[PDB]
This record gives sequence, structure tokens and C-alpha cells, in this order.
Amino acid sequence: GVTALRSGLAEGEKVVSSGLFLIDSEANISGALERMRSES
Amino acid sequence: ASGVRIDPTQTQNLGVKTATVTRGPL
Amino acid sequence: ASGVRIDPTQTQNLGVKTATVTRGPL
Amino acid sequence: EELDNTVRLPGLANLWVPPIRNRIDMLSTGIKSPIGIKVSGTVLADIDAM
Amino acid sequence: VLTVLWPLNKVGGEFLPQINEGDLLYMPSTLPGISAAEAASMLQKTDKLI
Ligand SMILES: [Cu+2]
Repeated sequence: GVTALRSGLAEGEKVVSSGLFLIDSEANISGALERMRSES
Repeated sequence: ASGVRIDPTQTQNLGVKTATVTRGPL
Repeated sequence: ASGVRIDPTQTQNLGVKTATVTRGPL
Repeated sequence: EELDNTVRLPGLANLWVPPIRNRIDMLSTGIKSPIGIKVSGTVLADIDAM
Repeated sequence: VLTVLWPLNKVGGEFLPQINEGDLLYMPSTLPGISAAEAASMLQKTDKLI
């Protein structure tokens, strides 16, 4: 029940666990996921 | 800006829990 | 604009059968 | 109004309607736009592009 | 008649009927692909707020 990233974050950083779906969806509507992906 | 600000009183109702990133062996 | 608080946790008061832990033989 | 302001969660876009009127709207197979376009085909990949 | 009818039609004009019942229906929609666990939890969240 614990994945391991090879890269993409930084120890100390916080990351959501519960309610992760609704939030991701909210950020998808918000255009956030769109923004993040576009910021490169 | 980036990301998205969500009303704290809602994320509280949702019951949002968070975990802290760390480095170590799997 | 409603700071209405709510209990995030799962809740059940409408149907939950409970049993008591015992000491005895199989 | 108080309900729409109280009851609300991230991602969950709220909406309020009448029971009977909703049920009608529900089983209602059809299109809401005054003008609609149906592009039909053999493979979804193609039509979706249309 | 002609004079009063002309500027009295250019006023508001909105969709047709609405019937309000006693009790009301709450439909809130979210993105697709939600689990029968989270979706059930979601249902309880809102109901407690309502
Ligand atoms: Cu529906």
C-alpha cells in the first residue's frame, strides 16, 4: 500500500490521501490539472 | 497562479487527510 | 458562505449488529 | 439558497430540481440543445474526430 | 393598443413552466470514475450537511 517515486517530489512535502478523488476532480474542473500540464 | 485554492471549511467537511513525503527504501 | 461544521467520519446508527468478546474453548 | 451554500464539496457541482420534473427529465432520451449534430460511423476513433 | 403592445412585448421573456412541490430533489454531479466506496461516503457527507 505504499508506492515509490523515482522522481517528482521532495521529502518534507505534503500530499493528500483521503478525499483525493474529489479534490483531483475539483482541480480538473478548476483547470489546474490542465494548467500544471501546460506549465511545461 | 497555479493549483487551486479550496475553501478550508469544505475540505474539512470532506475529511481530507494528508501524508508527508519522505525518502527511504521500499 | 456557510461555515457549517460536519462529521467527516463514516456513521451508522440504523443497522449494526454487535457481539461481545468472550473467553472459551473452540 | 441556504442549502446550496451549506451543502457543497470539492468537484461536486451542486444542483437542485423538483422530484417529478426530474424523473421526467431523466428517462427522457433526447437532446437539450436547440440544434444538435449526430456524427455516426463504424469506428469511434473516426467519428470522434469529426 | 398598437402603441402599448409594442414596448410591452420587448420586456422579459423566459422559459415556460415550473411546478414547485413540497419536498425537493437534490442532484449533485461529479466527474466520472468514482468508487462505490467514495461515492457512498460522498453521499453520506452531503446528506449530513443537508
Ligand atoms: Cu439524475
